[PDB]
Amino acid sequence: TSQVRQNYHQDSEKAINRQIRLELYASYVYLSMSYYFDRDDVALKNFAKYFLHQSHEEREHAEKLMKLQNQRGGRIFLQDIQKPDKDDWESGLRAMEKALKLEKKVNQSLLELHKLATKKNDPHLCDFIETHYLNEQVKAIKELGDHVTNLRKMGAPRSGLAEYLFDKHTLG
Amino acid sequence: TSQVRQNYHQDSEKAINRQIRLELYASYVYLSMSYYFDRDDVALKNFAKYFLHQSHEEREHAEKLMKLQNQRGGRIFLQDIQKPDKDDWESGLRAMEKALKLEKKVNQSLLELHKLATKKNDPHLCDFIETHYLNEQVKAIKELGDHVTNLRKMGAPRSGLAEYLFDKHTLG
Amino acid sequence: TSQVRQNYHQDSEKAINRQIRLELYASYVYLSMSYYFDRDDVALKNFAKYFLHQSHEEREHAEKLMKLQNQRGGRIFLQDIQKPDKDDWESGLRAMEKALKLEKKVNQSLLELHKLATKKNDPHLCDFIETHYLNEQVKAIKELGDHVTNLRKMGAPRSGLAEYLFDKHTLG
Amino acid sequence: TSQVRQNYHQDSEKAINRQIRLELYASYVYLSMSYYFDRDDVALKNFAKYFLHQSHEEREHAEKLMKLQNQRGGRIFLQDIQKPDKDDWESGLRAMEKALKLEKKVNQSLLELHKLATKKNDPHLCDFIETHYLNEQVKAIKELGDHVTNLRKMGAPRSGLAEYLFDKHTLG
Ligand SMILES: [Fe+3]
Ligand SMILES: [Fe+3]
Ligand SMILES: [Fe+3]
Ligand SMILES: [Fe+3]
Repeated sequence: TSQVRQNYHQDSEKAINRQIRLELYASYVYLSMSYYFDRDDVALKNFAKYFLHQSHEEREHAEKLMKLQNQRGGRIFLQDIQKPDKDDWESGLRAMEKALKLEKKVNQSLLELHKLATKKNDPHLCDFIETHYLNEQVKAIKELGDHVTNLRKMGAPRSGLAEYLFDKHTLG
Repeated sequence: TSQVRQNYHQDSEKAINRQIRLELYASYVYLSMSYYFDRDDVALKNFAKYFLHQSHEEREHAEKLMKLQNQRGGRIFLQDIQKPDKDDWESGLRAMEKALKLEKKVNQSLLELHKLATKKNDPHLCDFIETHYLNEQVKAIKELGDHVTNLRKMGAPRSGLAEYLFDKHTLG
Repeated sequence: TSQVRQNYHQDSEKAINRQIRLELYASYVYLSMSYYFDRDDVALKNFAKYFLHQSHEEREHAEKLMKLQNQRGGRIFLQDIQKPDKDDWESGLRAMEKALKLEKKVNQSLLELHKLATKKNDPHLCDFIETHYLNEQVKAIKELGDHVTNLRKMGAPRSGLAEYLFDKHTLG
Repeated sequence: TSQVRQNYHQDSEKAINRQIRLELYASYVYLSMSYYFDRDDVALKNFAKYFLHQSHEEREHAEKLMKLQNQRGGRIFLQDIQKPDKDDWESGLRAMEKALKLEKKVNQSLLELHKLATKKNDPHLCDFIETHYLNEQVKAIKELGDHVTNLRKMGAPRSGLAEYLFDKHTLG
């Protein structure tokens, strides 16, 4: 047992390791999406910039969980980071829809992790998830839904003019 | 009954007065530790300054609980502050080990207080403990673990050179 | 065929996708190394910061290859990022030795990629590798050699004092 | 023989004079495109500015080769600069397509020049072409590809708004 460990359940420790993997997976998906928009046959520089920003943010989400693991005296165990489900993300609209799906899946995992922290009477871990992750997820999901709504209303993905103008005026 | 009092259990009010006592006791332990390092036959000026800083922090912890008691309309009952376990703290490593033990003791008390607040459905007191106390304890405990590890690996307490160089390069 | 594609061999396009994977793997190795030094029972804060900096650098190496692939009109295919060889990196000296081995592995891959670019008479890809990668690897390898030498000469890994003082005076 | 001449093949010297002529030709094509967009019946001022910038850039490309010829002790022979293929470039999209074709033609000449310098074991001339020309061409080709993709996806040339909005939001 780590000299620092106190009120830290082994189940919570294993769950935090799985959350670190999910955050690194989310970073990877956003990295894939970013460079799709950098393609010469897609060429939406602000979609590329937006998703690269998201990719770097997911890496910081992972690093903060790795810090928490060591803070509580847990031990980090890393697994392969799986490739994203798509190589070609089709359109700005379809990428935003897939990003919204991703953020809701990450959110579901955080809520399962909170339920487990609640069941193991770990208020420090409850506070950590609430303070640093749950509202970040709500804001992310709201923002992506807003993006999806505007792109659909403007006539995306059939209107290449819609994706062009959204890229300039919302993401730029 | 105080005109402000709302959703505040007698048991929670009592538990806060016990916490105030423990925070003052912790302030007193770190004060004794500080001036042990100020002895001409110990003479580790940065260990002394480290533990005096910790002493002042514990007094601020006590004051914020006293403020909380009056915010909630509870009544402060102060008790004798027990003298520390040791007069002579033996070494840098032994003082850091006792500080780690002290911080886990205070953390255990905060976790029992949070369990009580949760049982009495006092979300304001739960938030207060989580926001102001629980991550402060985790950080304190991780830092003291880090310090114990480094001193042990350097060859303390048998190396007077180890504690000298740790005083200069880590606490300095 | 991409409208931009000119003098870019399928074999070079494939080799760039393998290089992107290796750069991401190297980022993942250095991330695991970083948080090993962040453990309460290792507690070498400058080793931790050193390896996290190296992790962020490898991610930037990957991104510039992804940009290159799209510049040349190749298509990015991402793969699973393999977990690092070790969960526990044992010591400062052992992590630096593994980092030196990692950097020579990445360097070997870049030299094989340059051999391919030379065979396919791709001067743009040759220049890209030489300008952005090959002297970065030589400098990384010389620096890690220097660090291994100093730690060995100081008495690591058996001196906890050696790794402590190297953390303070070289990585600090 | 020039007192400065060293490792400079007569074939290389002649190829440099041919490259000077092509760079001057490129400057002329861009000048022609620029003032097409300045017409009262075309009136796309940011298309006009973009192509004039490209014209001045190509003049710089020609002057750096003329400096190189003299640095190596070769002798400049200038020839008639051929008029561009068109007086009327028809549209923003069609001008960007012809510009993409031009940059690929200039890039091919530079790759043939590099092949000759390689065959003549002229590393100074290889480095000159790689450092100053090859990545400039890759960047120019990627940019024009991106521009062509955007104008196409916006609905150029059937869409009335597309060229107008691209001139404002991309080239402005
Ligand atoms: Fe995240
Ligand atoms: Fe306290
Ligand atoms: Fe690298
Ligand atoms: Fe040119």
